[PDB]
Amino acid sequence: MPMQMFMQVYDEIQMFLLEELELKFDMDPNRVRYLRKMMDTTCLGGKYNRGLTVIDVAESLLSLDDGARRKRVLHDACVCGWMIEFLQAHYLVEDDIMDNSVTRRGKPCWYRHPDVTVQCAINDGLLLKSWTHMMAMHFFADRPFLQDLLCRFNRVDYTTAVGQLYDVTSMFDSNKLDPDVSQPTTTDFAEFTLSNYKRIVKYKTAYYTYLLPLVMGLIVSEALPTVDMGVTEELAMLMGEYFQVQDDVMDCFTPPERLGKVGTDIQDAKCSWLAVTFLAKASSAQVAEFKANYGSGDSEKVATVRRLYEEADLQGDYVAYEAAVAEQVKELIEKLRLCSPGFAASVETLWGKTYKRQK
Amino acid sequence: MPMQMFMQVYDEIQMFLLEELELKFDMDPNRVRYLRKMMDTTCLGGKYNRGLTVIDVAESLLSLDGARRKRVLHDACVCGWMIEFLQAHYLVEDDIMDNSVTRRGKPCWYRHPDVTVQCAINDGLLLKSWTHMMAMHFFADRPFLQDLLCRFNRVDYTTAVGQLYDVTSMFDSNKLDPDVSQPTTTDFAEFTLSNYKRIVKYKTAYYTYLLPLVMGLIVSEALPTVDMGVTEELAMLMGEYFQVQDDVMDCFTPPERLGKVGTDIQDAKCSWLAVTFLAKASSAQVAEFKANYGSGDSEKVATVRRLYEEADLQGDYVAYEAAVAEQVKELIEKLRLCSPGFAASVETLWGKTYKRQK
Ligand SMILES: CCCCOc1ccc[n+](CC(P(=O)(O)O)P(=O)(O)O)c1
Ligand SMILES: CCCCOc1ccc[n+](CC(P(=O)(O)O)P(=O)(O)O)c1
Ligand SMILES: [Mg+2]
Ligand SMILES: [Mg+2]
Ligand SMILES: [Mg+2]
Ligand SMILES: [Mg+2]
Ligand SMILES: [Mg+2]
Ligand SMILES: [Mg+2]
Repeated sequence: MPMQMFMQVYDEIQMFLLEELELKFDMDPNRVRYLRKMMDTTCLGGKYNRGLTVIDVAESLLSLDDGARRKRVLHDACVCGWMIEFLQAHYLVEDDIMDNSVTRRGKPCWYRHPDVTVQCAINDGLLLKSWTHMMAMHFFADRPFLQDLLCRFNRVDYTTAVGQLYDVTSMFDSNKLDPDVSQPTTTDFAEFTLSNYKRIVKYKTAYYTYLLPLVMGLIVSEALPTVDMGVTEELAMLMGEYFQVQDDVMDCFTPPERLGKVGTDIQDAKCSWLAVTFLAKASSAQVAEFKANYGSGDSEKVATVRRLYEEADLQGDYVAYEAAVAEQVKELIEKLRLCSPGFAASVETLWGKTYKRQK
Repeated sequence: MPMQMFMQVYDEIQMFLLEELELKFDMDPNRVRYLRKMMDTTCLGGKYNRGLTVIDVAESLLSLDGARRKRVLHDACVCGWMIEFLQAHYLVEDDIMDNSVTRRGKPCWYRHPDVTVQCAINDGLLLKSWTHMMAMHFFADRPFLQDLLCRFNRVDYTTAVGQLYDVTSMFDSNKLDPDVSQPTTTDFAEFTLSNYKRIVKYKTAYYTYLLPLVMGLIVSEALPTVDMGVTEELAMLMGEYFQVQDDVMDCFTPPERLGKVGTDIQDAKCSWLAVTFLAKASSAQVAEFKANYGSGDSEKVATVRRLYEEADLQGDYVAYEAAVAEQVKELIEKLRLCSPGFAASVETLWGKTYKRQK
């Protein structure tokens, strides 16, 4: 049922976008055809956690009628859902390029498709982002909440690109960060700290993945101030950090077939949860062998890093991590429940889709 | 004068953005420094015609206290920087898409020794996001914010649509299929003036000509006073001519004057020169073009250039330029009737465009 509606609104949105292109942007059938495939490939095939969370929060805050309100709020919630899913699609298109990934959701990355050049793919990503603004303006033209909705969406979007900068520069000595001078990947790994890890993940993931679906659900249902926002943000940040930790762990240990995408973290010398957690507790010997093997495409070097992780009991650390998180989450959810029972339930439901995801 | 204050608002915007990053986004001094340099390198060193136009339109319209003049002109500077940052964003990504080497006498952003191509794509995105951040900050309390951001975003989308038209213009559109690789076009049957005019209207005309005019009008609280049909006609015309000029210069202007290395021939681009040549060429000439276009090879590039010079493209260009100046004049007069001050600012814009040696 939630999926049923969400996919009707996908049709509505696509229809509005591609037709507008044909009618007002002189677009030929072939390019409308290209863009329809692009849109389907890039936006569809995920679990839609972000999109569906907007619907669920809206519905939960509805009680605060001929049903006309319900029709309206839930349809606005579906559109906001797609705004975040299209924002996500944009990020993944560009991120697969930045990360030199090969596949995504069991398909080749968009930029890796035979008839998609890297240059078009960059622009297709840009198109994805612009469609978020185009759909909002079409559907929310007459809504009092439009300006606030767009202000917040835009803030989070900026936040996410700021986090991406943290991610993409995390393997380079920041003191030597300088446009005019080339610099290799870090050799001492001095900045692969848990502190620098939490900052990357808070900004690149937590805001758009957890805070924004919640905020949008609250905006469309006109209930944003009914909620302790300090507690709501604590929750989003924590759940968002945990989600990315899971993403990192899965990159290394989850078989590609379940994962859908091949893991690039070790080869990209990424500042992952695994690397920072290993380096903090490792012996000098272990640090040496890590440094000898990280950040190379070589297959046995990557298999050494995996053994080192297993030998250092990182799966054990993860279990302990997960348990600390779940306890914090539970405590914050009850704090929410006191004056926002409906919302706390939608947050519980979001947690259900996150906690111990086999994904 | 307009230049001095425009640069004063730049420092104000820069200080707001970088300070916000340190205070609210947990940014370290090292990355702030990288971002300051990025912002300077990508946003400064051009002519600022887009930005300066907003100020000039704003000033031309403040009749049709003195704190209002200070506020309207400050608002016009911020809008100017919005379009300049939007442009910076475009040029960062465009240089990557186009495989360009220099821009404004320096390496393109993504060619800087300490800029990875991956970071460059993202820096481009930061550039776009800064347009929104600056508007939200300076115009928070301004009744025109929603309308401003709506038109801004629409022009932004229009431009990315034109970029698609540009980047897919050398591929047979009948065989556009994500699942199947295709080489560049070999018959060039889609290199038409028609197809050319569409690329150019969308990729350049809207953000380069219409957006600065619109923004100047918005901050002047004077948008409904002008004929928008006529204003758009001018913008599209002025915008097409500007791009034609950009195309010609790519091929015939010494890099030193331009600041950049021409990639149009190499990238098999649907340039004004290409479509204009192909439309008038003999079959023998078309053949020579076909064997020489879209290749990095030095001598093939210089074959294409000679083919252009021999086909009197420079006469075609003079004639087109004349026809444009003719259509432009008439539209400005029509605009001058009900909107005298706006027409003047449009005429000043045309002055910065007509026969530019840029
Ligand atoms: C312009 C902002 C782009 C933000 O991109 C992101 C943010 C968060 C997550 N991802 C995709 C992740 P994925 O590639 O799916 O493993 P990762 O590259 O972070 O591991 C991409
Ligand atoms: C996402 C939209 C990107 C638009 O990029 C553009 C649009 C218009 C002009 N330019 C730069 C031009 P330039 O590279 O300066 O000669 P060109 O690449 O069109 O020849 C770049
Ligand atoms: Mg990735
Ligand atoms: Mg990434
Ligand atoms: Mg990952
Ligand atoms: Mg270019
Ligand atoms: Mg280009
Ligand atoms: Mg050019």
